[PDB]
Amino acid sequence: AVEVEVPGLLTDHTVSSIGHDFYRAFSDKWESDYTGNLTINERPSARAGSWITITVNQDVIFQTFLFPLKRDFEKTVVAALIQTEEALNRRQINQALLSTGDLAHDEF
Repeated sequence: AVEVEVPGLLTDHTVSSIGHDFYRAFSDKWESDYTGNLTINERPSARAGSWITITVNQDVIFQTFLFPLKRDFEKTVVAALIQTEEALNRRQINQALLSTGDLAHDEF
């Protein structure tokens, strides 16, 4: 490896009783092979909870719905970590993993 967590721009652009905690819960388990230039946005919608939308620099790559009465929040946080890199895995990480250390965990 010989690498350090130097880059990053995770901002608490979140204003919901669940979406404010998604910021902290995501960043507590966040890890990445790319430059890590991502931020977390939410839209509060009292019909159901919050929309969560993660953006890399200025571009959306993953988004999902959070619910405050349900217990999926932890699972939805952990799943957003994988789904954030799965957007970038065919954009740019594809050349890095092909050049040295192809995948062997979950192809399809």
